[PDB]
Amino acid sequence: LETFPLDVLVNTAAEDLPRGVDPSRKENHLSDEDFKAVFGMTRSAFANLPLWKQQNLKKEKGLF
Repeated sequence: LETFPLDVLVNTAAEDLPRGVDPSRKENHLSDEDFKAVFGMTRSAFANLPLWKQQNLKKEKGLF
């Protein structure tokens, strides 16, 4: 999937989001480096958290 800078994923109006970003899974469109910086765990570990917890973590981070 296409990747975009963290600031773009956090600070873009819904209508303006790049077509290649799943708005419900913005974390999948972060580079591996940005994912590591933002979440501090592997992508698999994050995916193993309950969906509601993934969402809650993302809300504070501007990625919900």
